[PDB]
Amino acid sequence: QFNPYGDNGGTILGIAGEDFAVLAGDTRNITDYSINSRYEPKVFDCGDNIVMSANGFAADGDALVKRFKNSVKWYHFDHNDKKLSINSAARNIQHLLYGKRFFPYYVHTIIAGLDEDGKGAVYSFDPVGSYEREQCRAGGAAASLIMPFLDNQVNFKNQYEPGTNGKVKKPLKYLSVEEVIKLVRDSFTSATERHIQVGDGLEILIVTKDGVRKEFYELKRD
Amino acid sequence: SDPSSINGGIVVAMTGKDCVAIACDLRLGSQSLGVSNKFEKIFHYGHVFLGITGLATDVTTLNEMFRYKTNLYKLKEERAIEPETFTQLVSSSLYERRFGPYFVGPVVAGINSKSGKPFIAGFDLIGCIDEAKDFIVSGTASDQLFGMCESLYEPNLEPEDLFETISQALLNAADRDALSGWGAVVYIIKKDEVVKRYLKMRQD
Amino acid sequence: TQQPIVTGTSVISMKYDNGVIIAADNLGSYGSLLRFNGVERLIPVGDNTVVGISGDISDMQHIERLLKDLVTENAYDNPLADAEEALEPSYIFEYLATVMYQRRSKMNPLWNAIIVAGVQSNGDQFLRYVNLLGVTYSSPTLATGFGAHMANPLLRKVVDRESDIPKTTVQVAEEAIVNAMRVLYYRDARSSRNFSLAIIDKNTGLTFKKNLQVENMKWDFAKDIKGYGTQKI
Amino acid sequence: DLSNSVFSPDGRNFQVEYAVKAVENGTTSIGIKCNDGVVFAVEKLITSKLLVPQKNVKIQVVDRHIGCVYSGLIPDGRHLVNRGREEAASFKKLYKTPIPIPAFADRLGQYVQAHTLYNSVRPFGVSTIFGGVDKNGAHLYMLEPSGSYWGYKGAATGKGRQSAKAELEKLVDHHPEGLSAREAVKQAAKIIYLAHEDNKEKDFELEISWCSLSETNGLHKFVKGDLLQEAIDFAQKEIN
Amino acid sequence: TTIVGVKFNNGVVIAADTRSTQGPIVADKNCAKLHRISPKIWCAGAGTAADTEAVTQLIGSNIELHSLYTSREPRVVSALQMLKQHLFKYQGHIGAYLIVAGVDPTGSHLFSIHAHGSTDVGYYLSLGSGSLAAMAVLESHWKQDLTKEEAIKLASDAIQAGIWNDLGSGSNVDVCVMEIGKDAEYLRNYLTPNVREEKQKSYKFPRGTTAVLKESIVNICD
Amino acid sequence: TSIMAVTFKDGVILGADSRTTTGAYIANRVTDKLTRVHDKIWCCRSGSAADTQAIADIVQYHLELYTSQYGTPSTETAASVFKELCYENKDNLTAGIIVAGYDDKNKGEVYTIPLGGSVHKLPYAIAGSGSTFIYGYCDKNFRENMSKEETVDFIKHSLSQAIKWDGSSGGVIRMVVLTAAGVERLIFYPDEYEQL
Amino acid sequence: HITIFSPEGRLYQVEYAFKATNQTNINSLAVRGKDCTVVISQKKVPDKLLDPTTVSYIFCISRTIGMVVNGPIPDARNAALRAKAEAAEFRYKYGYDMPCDVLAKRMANLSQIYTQRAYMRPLGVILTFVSVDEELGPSIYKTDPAGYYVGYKATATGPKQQEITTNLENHFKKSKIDHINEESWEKVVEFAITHMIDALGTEFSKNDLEVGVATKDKFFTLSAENIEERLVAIAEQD
Amino acid sequence: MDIILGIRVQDSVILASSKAVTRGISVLKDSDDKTRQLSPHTLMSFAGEAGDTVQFAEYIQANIQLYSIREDYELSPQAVSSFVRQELAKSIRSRRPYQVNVLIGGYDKKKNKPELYQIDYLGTKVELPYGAHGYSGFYTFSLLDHHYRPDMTTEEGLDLLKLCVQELEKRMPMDFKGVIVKIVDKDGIRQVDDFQAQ
Ligand SMILES: [Mg+2]
Ligand SMILES: [Mg+2]
Ligand SMILES: [Mg+2]
Ligand SMILES: [Mg+2]
Ligand SMILES: [Mg+2]
Ligand SMILES: [Mg+2]
Ligand SMILES: [Mg+2]
Repeated sequence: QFNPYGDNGGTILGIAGEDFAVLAGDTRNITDYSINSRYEPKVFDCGDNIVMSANGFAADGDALVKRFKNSVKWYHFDHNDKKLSINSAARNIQHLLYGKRFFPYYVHTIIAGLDEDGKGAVYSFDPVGSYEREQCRAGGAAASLIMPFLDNQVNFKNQYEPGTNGKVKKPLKYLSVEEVIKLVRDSFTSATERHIQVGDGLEILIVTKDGVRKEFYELKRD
Repeated sequence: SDPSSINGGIVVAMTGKDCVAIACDLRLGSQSLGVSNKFEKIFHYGHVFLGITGLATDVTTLNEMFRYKTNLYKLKEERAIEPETFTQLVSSSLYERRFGPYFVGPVVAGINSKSGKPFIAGFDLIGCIDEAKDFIVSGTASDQLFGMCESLYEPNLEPEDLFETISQALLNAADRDALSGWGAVVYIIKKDEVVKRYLKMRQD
Repeated sequence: TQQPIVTGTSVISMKYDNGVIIAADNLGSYGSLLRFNGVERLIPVGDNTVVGISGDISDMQHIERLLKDLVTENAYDNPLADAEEALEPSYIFEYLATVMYQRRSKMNPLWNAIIVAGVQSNGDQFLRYVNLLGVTYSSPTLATGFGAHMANPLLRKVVDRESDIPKTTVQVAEEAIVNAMRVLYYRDARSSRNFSLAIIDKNTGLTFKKNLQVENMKWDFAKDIKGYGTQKI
Repeated sequence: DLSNSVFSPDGRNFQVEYAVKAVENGTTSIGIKCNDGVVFAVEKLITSKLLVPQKNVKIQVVDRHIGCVYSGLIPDGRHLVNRGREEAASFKKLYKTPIPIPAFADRLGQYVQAHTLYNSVRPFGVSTIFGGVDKNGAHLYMLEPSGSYWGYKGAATGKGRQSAKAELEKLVDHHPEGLSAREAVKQAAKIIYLAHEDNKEKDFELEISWCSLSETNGLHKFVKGDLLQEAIDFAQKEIN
Repeated sequence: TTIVGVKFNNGVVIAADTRSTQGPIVADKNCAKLHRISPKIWCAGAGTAADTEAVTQLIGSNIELHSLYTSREPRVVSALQMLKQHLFKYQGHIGAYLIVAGVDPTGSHLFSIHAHGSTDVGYYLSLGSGSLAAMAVLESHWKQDLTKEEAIKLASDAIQAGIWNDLGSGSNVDVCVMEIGKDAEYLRNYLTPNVREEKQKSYKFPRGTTAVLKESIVNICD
Repeated sequence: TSIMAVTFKDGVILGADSRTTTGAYIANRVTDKLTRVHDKIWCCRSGSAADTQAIADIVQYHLELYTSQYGTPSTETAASVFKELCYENKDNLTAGIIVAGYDDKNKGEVYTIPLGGSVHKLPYAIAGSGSTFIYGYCDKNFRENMSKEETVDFIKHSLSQAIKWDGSSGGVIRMVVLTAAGVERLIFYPDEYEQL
Repeated sequence: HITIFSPEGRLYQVEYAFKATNQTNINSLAVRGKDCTVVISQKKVPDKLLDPTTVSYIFCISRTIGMVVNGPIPDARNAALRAKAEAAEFRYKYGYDMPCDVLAKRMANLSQIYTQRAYMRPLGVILTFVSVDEELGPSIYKTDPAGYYVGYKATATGPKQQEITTNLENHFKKSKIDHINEESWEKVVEFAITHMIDALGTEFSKNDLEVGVATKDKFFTLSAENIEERLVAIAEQD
Repeated sequence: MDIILGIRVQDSVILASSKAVTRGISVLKDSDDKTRQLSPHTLMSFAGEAGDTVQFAEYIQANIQLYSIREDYELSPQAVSSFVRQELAKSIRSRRPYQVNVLIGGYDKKKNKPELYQIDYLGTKVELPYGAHGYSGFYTFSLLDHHYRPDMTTEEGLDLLKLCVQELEKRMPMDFKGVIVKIVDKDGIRQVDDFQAQ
């Protein structure tokens, strides 16, 4: 019989900074026990200060992004280049995604940007459509190795104020972008060390109220 | 996984010197559980007779479908449907649905109002015609019927005797078939007059 | 759904300072059989592109037809068809990919692994995979099915990264790529000895170097092997 | 007389005549079957100085071996070409071998045919000249609104067809063995100039293409460049 | 199911038994596996009964319509081609194998079609379960140019072969004959080897043995 | 099943057995496996019975129709016609089919449209249940083009050994001579090839 | 006007249709041999710029059936095609090659259907089909635009019908048979040209004419050269 | 399966039908009426596949009511049940059959007599003195064969039925949460709501 699906590893990540947003995800690409390309970008700018990435099965992935980047374009044509509020984009994707409900896109997709107030915002997607406003989500193979960590580091989960006995949980505080990227790189290295499908390089798209920035940092070619 | 064998029932017919006969049991029930003992597998369209075994709804649906068509025939042709003719029809009809077959076992029999010749036929669920000059059997205990009929059929019986033979043929085969019984009924078709009779049998 | 009948084995490729290369033996297998000793697995399109196909020949021949038939189609009402406006490698592939996908999305694909190579009018190198599943990726090195497990290794000793292409001489590329071709024949039942290599250099152009043999092999040492453990004499 | 389908009291379809009437009214086109292959030429009419030269091509190729041109209603022409383009490429996919010019015409004739059968449609408003090669030589035909076409030694329609006609007449006799591939072009170049003398107050731009196993190599190429120039000058001398 | 056909110097003959099974049971002791397509073209068919009949009925039906319209006469291959074009259009789903045979204004003809669309030709063909016994008989007693008598004698003695050594077949013999100038004779039961012997006892019952609970005189017309 | 077609100096000739088997039994040990589509264009059917039969019928139709308007068609022009049929339906078709035809100009051509639909112009091709043992002979004992009678032997012995080791293929031999001359209908009875 | 009954039931579009068949301006005649058949048609090539190869009013429908048509070339090429394919489809669907008389039936049938349902204007051409089938031998049937065919022992279509006709008729009241007594086609051919020349008060060169012959299953168009040689033949013998 | 009973008596009909609703493990509602009055004197209890059930009933209901105001004349139990059977007959060979069994109780006003029709999802109809779809018959049919008399009063029937229930409780594995009982007669429909305190 014919098997129409496949897995190309990959791990992506989205954190909603107070007034920014990051969408990072490595550059490796796999099949079975082989390599395909040391460098292959999974994170993209789609205009309107909005980043996207869909990890799972490449083909279904890039097709969604392509199918989307077009649906953005067409939004401008019919509404006089009105900007797409991130919230809007997602409701839109839901549909796209749900269009293929009974033959889904075999992928976990994520987007990030800014709301109509300047607050950072991330959005995690189901492989068929359920979307959530997340402030932090790791998806991909390594997922279960990073999520536990951010849990702790980003939300200080299970961390209390010393000498309070265990009656005062350590208060959250919002970290500058620098601070976030430090976390992020560490997360990936740790992950590469203990996960075969992960390594090589890391490409990060940072969204802010004046564009998209890209920074790269090399991982281990384990 | 057989449909025909779900509801139960049998039907048999024979040709006598100048007449015919056709009888069936009365039982109707989903596998083990017996449900009715007033369910008849024999009806007619004017002077033509049809016995149908097999799957219950399909039986009913067929009767309706045939009553329907014969009414419409007799109307435009100002004359009732003839036996031989009916056969060829019910035949085609079964086939039109050759890929969603009706799970049944019909048997037609009557007397042609022109030649005056006795008639009997049997078919498989798709319309294959079994022309016979002695007897026709269809239903659960098909095999038990052939055992009776083969011994008892005698070319050209007197209507009063033919009745006794067919009655016994049906009646006895029915007891070695677990899925048929609960009463029976036999008709005797003469040129003119026709006699319907219910008989007494084991009710187990 | 379907199943592959006749099978083309591997197709290896890599980039260098000026352009790119792509080789692929001339064998079309019928299972374990070799019913076809000399068959073309390299369709050059235009003169700045070539396409190394690996999989089903029946399917591969269909594509060929799509290319020639697409090519003849670019001409139609457009004078600049041999210079300004004319098929770039990036195009074909884009169209090719498009197709392979619709196909899998229609539950009936083309059993193929494909490499598109050439050079952009503006001088850039192009090398990209695309298989029956509609999947793709760029890389300094690329090999189909059987290639990638065995060829890619060596090809990565010449170019571990993108930062080595500038210093990758057209000759160093070749010989290495052929050593690879010798190896593919050393340990792969589906492979042939005759083959076809092609180069697309931004200076020289296309150089379809059809039909060659794989020479220089160490076999002599065979004589020294006896038994499997004890069998001495 | 007003509908397309109908016949006149003595069997006549008027809409088709007017179709013809419009074909004449437009520019003039020609074509010539020579040694091996053919040569075509048309009359682009520069109505102003704001027209980019070497630009709006009226001649079109089909497959990779069939020249083709016409005159009358320009969009009608373009339309017809498309159908011809499918038919060709479909055939090709089917029989593998590039389409025989002989049949090609019919495929088109049959399509132009139809538009004379129903009233809901409009007759094709163009006369069309074309040709190409194959195995058994080069051919050249000319299709009219009626759908009736044939094979000619050279053809002509649009405004001044006679000019080129009597002009084509001569060639026949002095070169009753097919004119030289080369000379064919330069000769065509002239035959146009001569026939243009109606739009004389208005300047123009001549376009030329050709086919030949020796010159084009089985293909259809646009006569542009160097051969193109001299072919003009050649005409320019006899232009006195 | 056991049938054959053999053409002689001036025609062709097909024969088939008269028994129709049903698993291990005998449904009809007298059935006619020989059907008329047209006056001169007839068939014999095995496998699925209802299929074989209805199909010839269909074809016979059309071929009549044809000849009429054409004002000419039924060609044998016309029938053949009709059969196998429809027959295969339903990739096997219509079990019907048969020996088609007749005579047209150009010769005597004989063919065999399988249930999938396969058609063959020889001088003698056998189809059915006992196709082997009746095959073996014809493969030892056959010589080119046999006569109305030689051929006939054979065909019937081939059928006989199956009737005896093969279970799925029995009772009497059916035969039909087409001669290159003459008519066609349908000989229902040219033979009658199997006949039940007179029974031992007389099983007629003495009137009034069966118990009756009710009785009446049912209605018929208006 | 056992077929093939070979080209030479006067053109090409194709030959095959007569044996067709349903299971381990012989349905019709006298099959005309060689089939005519056009006067100078024929073919030898391999694999499925019912399928191969019908394909031809269709093709025969296309060509006999092609001619009536586009003149007489090539041998390549014919192969492509099978390409389509074979391809499109690869899922409900079993066909090994070998095609051959001659034209004075390009001599006689040989094309094989094996299962799947892949087409091939070879010097000569061989398909069918028992082709498997003549990969040794054929290739090795093959001189570039021969004579009418000279060639008739390749056919003769290739075919002979195939019967000797493959029961699913047997019966008599039958050849079809396609030349400038025309068509010649051959037939080589048993006691002959076995002797060799 | 339009396609639906007149007050005397004669819908003229069908009638008008006829003049146009004729209007072309060419004369077509046909006669039976004994083991062959023949048709004569004129080949008037005006424009000295055309090519006589490309001209003709006779085409090879089948391996054995040919067709001539006195009528406008565009409409003819159509009829030509459909018919050409009906036979193609026939042989396939029925096992044996389609005869003259029949094609002419679906053909007339077809032209009737059009006419009655209004799915198009009738073609303004009269088709004259020829061949020899091994059921009725030398066959000749003709069809008109008013969807209708019938049989001729020898016929004619043209601006001057009855003239070509009457001759043959008179030649027939005497020869008394219903065809041409003679074994060779060359000879029959000769005969017709003869009966036409005589019938026009006109003479023809080796290109001014057009003729076809239907044999024992091998129909072929008469070409430029062979055509002349019959004029040689019938020059002295006259 | 669920519980669906029905019994025809003197000048009326009685329909029993369990109340519970189950989703694999837990029991959602347990006071659920598996009934649907089609017309003033016709009524239909049902049991079957989860969704198939409630949809079909209402749908049948719709058609009837429609017919009944259109004509202004009411339709006979006999004919009603004929149509239901029609619909299921098709349903069974549809791309997706409504898997549902039913009992139809009505009072034929012209005959002034009560009729009761049992019909399975295959499209199998039969006029009966009493019935029960599914496993429900096995446990009870006997007691009915035993004590049933055509002449029984409306009350007589209840007692009987009541006894059948007590049994179903005693030997049935499943907890059906009791029963809702209803009567169709020359007066129309009313509910023996009292079967909780009774
Ligand atoms: Mg918005
Ligand atoms: Mg590693
Ligand atoms: Mg039975
Ligand atoms: Mg019993
Ligand atoms: Mg109209
Ligand atoms: Mg036996
Ligand atoms: Mg053998």
